[PDB]
Amino acid sequence: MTTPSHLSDRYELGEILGFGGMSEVHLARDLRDHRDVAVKVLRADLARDPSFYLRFRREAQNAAALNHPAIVAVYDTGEAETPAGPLPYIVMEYVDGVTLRDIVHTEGPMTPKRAIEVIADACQALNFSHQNGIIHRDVKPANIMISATNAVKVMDFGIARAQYLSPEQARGDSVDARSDVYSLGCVLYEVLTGEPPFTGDSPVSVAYQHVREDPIPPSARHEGLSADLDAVVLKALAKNPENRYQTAAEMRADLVRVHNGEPPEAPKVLT
Ligand SMILES: Nc1ncnc2c1ncn2[C@@H]1O[C@H](COP(=O)(O)OP(=O)(O)OP(O)(O)=S)[C@@H](O)[C@H]1O
Repeated sequence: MTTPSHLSDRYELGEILGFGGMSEVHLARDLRDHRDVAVKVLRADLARDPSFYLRFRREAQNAAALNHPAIVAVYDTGEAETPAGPLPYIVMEYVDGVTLRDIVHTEGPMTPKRAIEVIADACQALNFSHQNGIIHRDVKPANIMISATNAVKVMDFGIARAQYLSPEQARGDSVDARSDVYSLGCVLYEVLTGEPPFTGDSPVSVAYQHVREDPIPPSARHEGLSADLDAVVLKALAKNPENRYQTAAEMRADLVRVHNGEPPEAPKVLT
């Protein structure tokens, strides 16, 4: 079962780049604009499943389109008619790079300074989104890439539908910029320690832990991590949104302090 060689007459597919729970991403040439793009398409094997067809249209295809250097731009969406059936797709900015999920998997924890740099840049992407009224809602290692020229790129903003969810998302409360802060804190935790804050035999077990259980401070999970870093990470991961960083920009400012070896403003954490 293949994905067609073309999507409309416009997009000529090249190499496969990646795949996920519901889609496959291909490098493509836009023949109209002479541009290499990434085309995300419903996976060829799941393509006959109505439940996935629906998810793809309602979720993947609804990624918000934002113009920022740290955000993967969304160019186009559509549906190709395939001998098998209608095949939905979304066209976006091509990133020659690797997701943070892959980096952690293949290389282990990032050095602390590199981790701070990467997450500080993610904060800029989130600030821009928030300033433009969009909550990301699904910040996770899989939604952040680093390019071959070391630029951070954040993707797949503003979609509806456990390792990275905020307590409020677990509870069905209001989700806001502070929920994105929390979830980015989880990512930061994971790139520093090599492990996410909470692991469980199920998503309900992980959700429970987000609501109810204190994360182990990063310096307890892994060597070379300071108490200043514990302080920043543990603030982003506060259960009560009022005790977290209130904005992505407030979080970034403490990251930049720690990068420059200045004390963060986050409450001290002792171990
Ligand atoms: N902008 C893009 N440029 C290059 N590669 C990309 C791009 N977007 C996605 N990829 C690659 O394609 C893979 C799959 O994309 P995802 O968005 O994770 O798939 P998905 O099935 O829509 O996601 P979920 O959240 O698993 S359902 C990623 O891990 C990347 O390797």
